Formats: sequence, C-alpha cells, structure tokens
Amino acid sequence: TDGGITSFVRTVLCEGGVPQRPVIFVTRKKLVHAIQQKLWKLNGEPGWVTIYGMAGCGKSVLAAEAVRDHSLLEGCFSGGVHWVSIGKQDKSGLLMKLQNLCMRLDQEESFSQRLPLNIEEAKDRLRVLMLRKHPRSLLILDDVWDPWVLKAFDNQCQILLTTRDKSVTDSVMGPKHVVPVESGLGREKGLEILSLFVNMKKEDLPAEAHSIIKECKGSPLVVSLIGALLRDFPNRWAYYLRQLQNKQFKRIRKSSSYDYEALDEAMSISVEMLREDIKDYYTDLSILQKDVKVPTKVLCVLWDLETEEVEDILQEFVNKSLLFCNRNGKSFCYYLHDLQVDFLTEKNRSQLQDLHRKMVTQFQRYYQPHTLSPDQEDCMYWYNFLAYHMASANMHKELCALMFSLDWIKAKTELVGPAHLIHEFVAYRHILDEKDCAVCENFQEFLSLNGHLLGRQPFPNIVQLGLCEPETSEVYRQAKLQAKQEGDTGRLYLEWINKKTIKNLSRLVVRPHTDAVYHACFSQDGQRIASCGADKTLQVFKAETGEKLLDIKAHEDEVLCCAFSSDDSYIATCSADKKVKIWDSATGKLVHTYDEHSEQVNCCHFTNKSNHLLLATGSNDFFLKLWDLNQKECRNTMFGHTNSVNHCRFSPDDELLASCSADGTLRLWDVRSANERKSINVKRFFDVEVIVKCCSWSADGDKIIVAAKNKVLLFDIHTSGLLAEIHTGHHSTIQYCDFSPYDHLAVIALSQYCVELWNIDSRLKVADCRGHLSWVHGVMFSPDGSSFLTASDDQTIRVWETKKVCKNSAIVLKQEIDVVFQENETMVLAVDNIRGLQLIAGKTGQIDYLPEAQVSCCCLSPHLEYVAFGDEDGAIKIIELPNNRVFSSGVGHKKAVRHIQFTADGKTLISSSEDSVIQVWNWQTGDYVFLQAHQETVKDFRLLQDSRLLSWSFDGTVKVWNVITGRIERDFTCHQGTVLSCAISSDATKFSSTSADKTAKIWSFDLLSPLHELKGHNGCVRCSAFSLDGILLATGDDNGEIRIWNVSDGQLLHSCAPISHGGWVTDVCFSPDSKTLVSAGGYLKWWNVATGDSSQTFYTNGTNLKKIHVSPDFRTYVTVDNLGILYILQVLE
Ligand SMILES: Nc1ncnc2c1ncn2[C@@H]1O[C@H](COP(=O)(O)OP(=O)(O)O)[C@@H](O)[C@H]1O
Repeated sequence: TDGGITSFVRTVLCEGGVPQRPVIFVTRKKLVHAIQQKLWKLNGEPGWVTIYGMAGCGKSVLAAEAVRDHSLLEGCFSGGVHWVSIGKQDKSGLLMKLQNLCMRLDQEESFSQRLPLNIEEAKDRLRVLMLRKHPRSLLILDDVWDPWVLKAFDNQCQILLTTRDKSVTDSVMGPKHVVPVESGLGREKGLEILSLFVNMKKEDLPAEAHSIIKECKGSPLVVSLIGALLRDFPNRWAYYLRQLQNKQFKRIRKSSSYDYEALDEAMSISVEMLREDIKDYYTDLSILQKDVKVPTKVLCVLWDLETEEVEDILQEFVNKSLLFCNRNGKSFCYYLHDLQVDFLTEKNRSQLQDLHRKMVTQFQRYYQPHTLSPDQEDCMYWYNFLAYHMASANMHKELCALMFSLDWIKAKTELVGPAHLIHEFVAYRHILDEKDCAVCENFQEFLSLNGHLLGRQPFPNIVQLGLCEPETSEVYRQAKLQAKQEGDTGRLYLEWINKKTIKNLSRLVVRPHTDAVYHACFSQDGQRIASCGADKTLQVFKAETGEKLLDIKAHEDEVLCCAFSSDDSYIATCSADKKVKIWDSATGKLVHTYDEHSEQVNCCHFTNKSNHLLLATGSNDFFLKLWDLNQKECRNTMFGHTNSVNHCRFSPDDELLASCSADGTLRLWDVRSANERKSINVKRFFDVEVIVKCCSWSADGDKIIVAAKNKVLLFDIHTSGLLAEIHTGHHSTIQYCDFSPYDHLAVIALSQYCVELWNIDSRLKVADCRGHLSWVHGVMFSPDGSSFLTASDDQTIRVWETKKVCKNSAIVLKQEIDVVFQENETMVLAVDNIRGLQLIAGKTGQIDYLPEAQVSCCCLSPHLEYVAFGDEDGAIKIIELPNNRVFSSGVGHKKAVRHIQFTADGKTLISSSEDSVIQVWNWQTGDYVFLQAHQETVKDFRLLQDSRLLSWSFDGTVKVWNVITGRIERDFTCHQGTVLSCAISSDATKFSSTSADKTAKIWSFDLLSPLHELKGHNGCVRCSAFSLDGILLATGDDNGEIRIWNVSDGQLLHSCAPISHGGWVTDVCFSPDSKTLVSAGGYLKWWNVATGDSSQTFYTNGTNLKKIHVSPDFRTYVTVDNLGILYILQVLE
C-alpha cells in the first residue's frame, strides 16, 4: 500500500470505472509489474494481455493495479482505460453489458442517442468510439468465460482481460500474451494481509497464523475474509483455526467442491458472526446474481429504507469483505465475488424463491411496471431483471401480467430494444403461458413482426402496430381498447380491415430456439423435425404439433446443419467448432463425435439406403469427408474443391455423392471409392466467381438441381447438360432451396425472408409463401413432399402444407391494382401474383378470380360490370363481369402494356405501353384513335375534362391530346428530361403541374412557359398534388423529402420532411379540408399543413408503395406493398 497515484491516474481510473483497492491491500509488485510489461509489449499495436488463474487468486485486483501507474497510463494508454465487468454471460447477458458500456462511452451521444439494440450493432457502435473519440485507450475485460465474447471486442483495440480459463483467446486472432497468477500468495504475503487486518506485525502474530494461511490455501479472498474475523474477534484465533480445520460446511452435491471448501468455511463463519439484526439483510443478498453490481435504491425498496441508512448497513458488510462496491457516480452499487454468490445460494437454497418473491412485492409496493422513469438509478436493474425475479419466484399471475402487456413492451423496448424480451418469452414460456391459452404466441408473434420497429427512433405508436394483429389476439384487444379509451383526441387510428385475408397462415409454427435457426429438416418418415441454430443446441419436435421431443446442448458454437440417418435411428449435427456429432434420436445421448475438419463444417447428410450407414460432411476447409458410423475413424477425405464446400447430398441410389462449393463447381464423387468422377463449372454469369448452395437430386437420381446467385439450374447427371434455367427473384441471391419428389416442385428461400416455390419443367413461380419478416436460412420438403418447413433468423420454424400453399389465392397480389370506392363498400381489382387478377371486395372476402395469360396491368370501369387488362405481349382485353365470361380483344401494342384506363363513360379504353403511341380503342364499335406522340415513351397519362387527355413522356414533354380527334391541342417542353408524374388542379383546371428529376415546374396550360420553377428538392421530385382548391402543391422527393408549396406562381412554403422517409415518396394527397396531407413511400405517413407532421403511423410490412388510394371521406385507404400484401385501411370507429 502506498502512492503511485497522480490525481491524473485518479481521474483516468475513476472515469474508466476501474474499481479501487480492497479494504486491506498488499502489494504484489512482482506480478503487477509482469503484467505492465506485457502491456508495453503491445506497443501501439492492438492485441491481448490475459491474466489467468483460479478464482479469488487476485486477478481483478491485479489488473486494476497494473493501470494504476502514470508511467504506464500516459505514453501508452494516453486516452485512458475502460473497465467492463462481464463474467459468465449468454447472448442477452452480453448485450445488457455492451448496452451499458455504450451509455458510458457516448455519454454526450457524440454518435447517436439510444443504446445499441443487439450484439452485432453494439459491436460496431463500439469499434468507432474506440477508434476515434477514445483512441489509444485500454479496455479491461473482467472475468471472461467464453471465446465468442472476446469476439465483439475484437475490433483493433488493446485489451487486458482476466479469466479462470486460459483459453478464452483461442478463438481470437492478434498478438496475445499471458500472465499466470498462482492460486495463492505466500505465507509471508498471506501473513501480511492478516498482519494488516488485525493490527500487529507478524511478530505478535499468534502461532496459528502460519497455520491459518495454510487452510485458506493462500487465497486472498479467503484470507481477507478470515483476517476480517480475527480482527472483529481478537481472542478466538485458535478457535477459528479449528473451524477452518474441519470444514463443517455441508453442501448438497458434496462431490469435488474445489475453492468452496476454504471459502465456504470462511464465509459460513464470518456470516454466522454478523449482529442479530443485519443478519437477515445479508440473507436477502442471496438473490443478488453473479456479476451484477446493484445500485443502492434497489435495496431501499427491498428493505423499506432510505439511501444513507442502507449504505451504512451495507458498509458493515463491505468492512468484513462480505460485500464489495464501487462508485457509479455519487450513488453506490454493490456486488459479490462469484464465489460468495455460490456460497449464499447453496446455504440459503430453500429460501431463494421466497427472497425473490419478497423482491417484486416491494417493487409493487413502490412502483408500477410501466412507470419507472429513466432517471432512477435502479431504472435499469428493474427493466432487465424484474421479469427475472418474478420467474425466479415462480409467480404465474405476476409474471404473465407483466409480459402480456403492451405498456411493458412499449416502456422497455423504447429503452433497450426488443432483443431481451424476445429471449424472455422463450425462456419463461413454461412458467408463463400454459393453461390452454395462446396469449403467449400472440405476444411472441407480435414481437416477431414488429421486432424490427420496436426500439428504433422514432419509437412507433405501439397501439397502431397492435391494431394490425388478428382480431382474436390479446395484443389486438389490448391495443383496440387502448384506442377506444381515448376516442377523440386528434389521433384517429387506421384499421386494417382485410388484415384477416392476408397472412399465408402456416399450418404450424414452432419456436424452440433463443437465437437464429440456421437449418431444420424432417425425419425419414416425416413424423419429426430437427432444427439447429446459433443458440448452439439441437432441437427435435413432432412434425404434427411442434410438441418438443429433444432439447440438447449439441455444441460449443453455432450449429450449421443437422440430419437424420436412413432409419431415423440417428441425427448428426456439424458446427462451427469444426466438429460433427451423432446422437441417438430417441434419447439424445451423444453417440460419439468426429473432430477432423480444419474449418467449420457446413454440409452433413446421411446415406438414403437403409442398408449402409455413412455420413458425408463438407467444410470451409475445402474437404469432404465420409464417416463410417460403425468406426471410431474417418473413412475417406475427398480432396478436390478449390474453396469452401457448402453442401452435399448422397444420390438416392447411394452410389454417388454430389457436392456443391464456392469454387463454382458441382461435383460427383464416387462413394464406394471416394474418387472425383465429374465436375461441373457454373459459368452462367458474366472472370466472376459464383457460389453454389443447396443441391438435391431428382427422384430417379438422373438429374440434379442447384442454386447459384439469382438462378436455380437443372443438370443432367450424365451428359452434364443444363436442362433448365429459371431466373429467380430478379437480382438478389438464393440463400437455400429443396427439390420436391413430385410435381417437379422446388422451394427456395429467395432473398431475405421471401419464400417462393417454383415449378421446374414449367419454369414458372407457383406460390408466394409469406411467413417471415427476418432472413430465411433454410427450407425443405417433407419426405413425401406433401409439406415443407421454413427456418429463419426470427428464430422460428414453420411447417407448411404444399397443396394448400400452391392453391391460387388473393392473399398475395402484385402492386398493379385499381380501386373503386363505392360508398357502402370498397372494390379492389388486382393483378394476381402468379396468373390472372382478383376482384377483391374489401369489407367482405368475396374474392373472384379471372384467369389469364399473366396480365401486366389492371383497370376497372366505373359501375364495375367491366374490367380491362394489359398484357406482357401488348394484348388488351375487356371482360364483362355481369357475365364473368364473354369478353373482347382489341388488337394492338408492341411492348408490354403499362397504364390502362376506361373513359369517363364505359366505352373507349385509353392505354399506353413502352413506346410513343397511346391507343384509344373505342371498343363496342371497333374504332381506334392513335396518338403518335413521336416522343420517346409515354411515361404515363390520365383522362381529363371533356374527352381531352393529359400526357407526359420522358422527353420533358407534356401534351394535351383530344380523343375522338387524335389532335395535339397543347404541347409543352417543361423539362429537359423524363417527366415523372404531374397532376391537375382539378378545380377549374387553370393549373396542372409537373415533377421530373430536378424540380416541380407548375403552369396554366396557356403560357408556353412555366409559371415558376420550384428548385427545392435535392433528391428529385417523383410525385405531387394540388390542394382541393386550397392553394398548395405538395411534391414528392426521391429522398423521403416533401416540401409544401403555395399556388401563387412561385414561393417556397414549409418543407415538412424528416428522415433522421423510408425510401422514396411515391405519392401524396391533400384532404378535402385542405389541412391533412397523406403520404406514401416506404410506408404511409400523415401530416399537418403548416409545420409539424402528424399520425406518422402505419408501417406496412413491406415498403416501396406506389399510389395510395385515399377516398372521398378521407376515411378509407388502399395500397399494396412489395410484399404483395393488400392493405385496406379505414379510420377507427
Ligand atoms: N493483493 C491483495 N491484497 C489484499 N486483498 C486482496 C488482494 N487480492 C485480492 N484480495 C481480496 O480478494 C478480493 C478480490 O478478489 P479478485 O481479485 O476479484 O478474485 P479474482 O481475481 O478471481 O476475480 C478482494 O475483496 C480482496 O479482499
């Protein structure tokens, strides 16, 4: 003990949160220095300095000491040090930590307010604050347990960690050091501690002294604890040596209790000597978890006391080394050494539940779940632990009542995201929703769909989101009522009416993982399903009900794939730990492991024939391996791939092994000899590198399908010919697929939660499977191909039945639709996502299908009775509804048909395509009027007053044709490039403005020049509308911007346009009242004329909307997102 401090060192250390010396301190200069050395041996270059050793040997104390020396601080870590206490943590654990470390480093919000909402984000937000804002700083990781935790700090920093396992760094790259600390000190130093505690000097130290140290195994933690006794009870020296002698401590699980012995004893004793009043307070600390510094306030409510008092009480404990604590800034928080938490938990075992119940009880006697303001020292403790205690006390009614509440969700998510809660629901499911209710799933699904929204600023009206759930959901009822209980307050909640129809409701949905699901598959008889994800476990459940069957902890790192053997007798799993494992599918007992791959093994499939029993594995190490489960050894190692082997399947006729890799090849090895028979280079891309993934065989084993970037390809196993090439979801990359055994069906997880099954041979999409709003990693058919499963990042696994999914339906449409608001109801005609078009009557299912050669655009004749449509090949057809059959085909159009509309009257059909003519087919007669704009291409058009028609091409030109007399009355050149949209002033028509990459020039039809150029937008206008007379013209920006302008030749009124939109702003529309402006782009969003927006609500699952259909009453809306979901909203009662 002494002084190396410098007031500088002080501040730097107090800032980084570095705990300060113990009650009694004894230098260990020999080691302190050794560490420091390893620290300079870092230089300026990032690295790792590890201090390892048995618990309580002093590792923490040592660390804090190393950075307590100006000489080392300045000129080395000039930027300071940051102490992060971590301990044993799971994914949610580490987030709670990182979140905290982030509230610390960005105290000013130098780079965004709000904490990170997940580990991945957090890691990033940190790699910045550390490589600027805090450059040349030392990070202190205290008590690291798993290697993956360091993998989040592995961002070019200089880190000094403490750990019991000297192997937590085996999973990290970078220069690494080590500094072993002996389990215990030396009799001299040991004696020193006691010497300093009792107040003597080794000389006057009783005989037992040299003998006591021997019992405390030289462990500082233990020694201090005892030295604390001998101090508070100066006579009983030989007495205590005796107690320490015979460890009278009896803990269940007798067995091999290491560090316990000595510690348990010292603890048992010291605690027993606590005054008969503060004795029950310490017992209460048996619910204080390992690695969790508790703020004072917590205990005040626990013990119905007040700040000062509590602190004194707890100060007594700290004085005996029964409790530790450090400054969090004025307010104090107290922790416990991991070893003591174990002591207390073992001792007071049978009271734990009650102690947990005592907490919560005192939390309710003082707070409300959704009331705690973010200024309370204990604010955090409650959010991330209130749920814990309730369940640790096994309180159904209490817990349920907290989780099954939007207020809690809203309150918490807004503070820490939905990450944690999504975990809680899985964890506490058992004690949570049981009975017969599904109120759990409801909230469980609720968090899936909107998880992406919750926590993100601006915090989304939780009531709205809840209104978009099934009527039959608690989430809905809670939100609905939350609404009505406010009826009239300048809000108005839109209410998705056809919410019912949409939602491809899958026959079954399973939630058994706490992290992303990477792969899942059916048992050979299809009765069961096994799924393995990033949560490190192997899971199995009945295919029929999701009824959990097995919950194994398969690996020590993410599980990339899993499969069943030919007789479902086994299940293998291969993971990132580079191991492969075999399990008894019945009992789940490990039936041996095979570690031989260098890198992570991705592929693992068994032989199909019930005869032989082999396992094939592909790995990032470029090899493939055949294992003979009937042998403790590998059987073959196929060398050959140029890159990572991503997939492999045995042929039905077990003689061949197909293999798929990143080296751009498909390959057929010969099982019986592990020899490469063929290799098929994938060269269908325009030298570029391509990765092939999923790759299954045909029924006869004579064909193989594979996926590469945007395509699925069918090869002839023999000739090696490409028998087919279907192009998938435009331009993205197929993440996974699976070929059925019938109907040449193929299911592929397109790109990001999009799932569509195609028909090879027909080379056409058959169905759109909408079920996830988070990445889909895997997907596959049951063995009879009667159904398929979906595995995703939203950590769910859903089972679908093919038949039901492939049936044609109005659940998913294209964005080409037309609506007719006819008072008593709404009517939507839409181009089906696969074949024809649907006559959807909102406010009633009444969906009527009309098949057709895949139309390209729709059209409704006011009065219904007739519907018209565009064609890919240019065809035009009117169908008459009253009959629903007899139609007509008016010849014309080269390119595919774009816009298409009926005349005011039911006769004549104006239509445009991708060329410069506008067909005016006055059907019924057979007459035609052509408008050779001679432009380049008619961008679009729209009917006008009396048989007059406004038209704009992307040549800056806008014309005013006359139907009946294809005569260009007016012709303007209002822009030097594509005219994107433009509307009329409706009222009168004195005005009709444009918008076109640049600004929004507004005019009057007459003056062959614009009234005034509005060069406001920086992104480029894409839409606009005139106030229903009013005197305003709102314009849509290509960058979510949207300025309001005034009908007065040219000005620049208020630019209400945040983003802190969600991509583009493809539409606007003033309200009759000329006060509320409705907007649509990445989502709908209402505003308030003249500064400030409004009901910024309604987030649609999908984005990139186009044209929002408001109605007369401005109390009904219809739209369609790129997810093909039909939104028919309508202001609440
Ligand atoms: N050098 C020391 N001098 C005095 N007490 C010490 C010393 N080292 C450790 N201790 C005691 O042990 C405790 C710190 O233990 P710690 O270092 O955190 O164990 P671990 O290294 O396994 O995390 C303190 O409460 C203190 O009383």
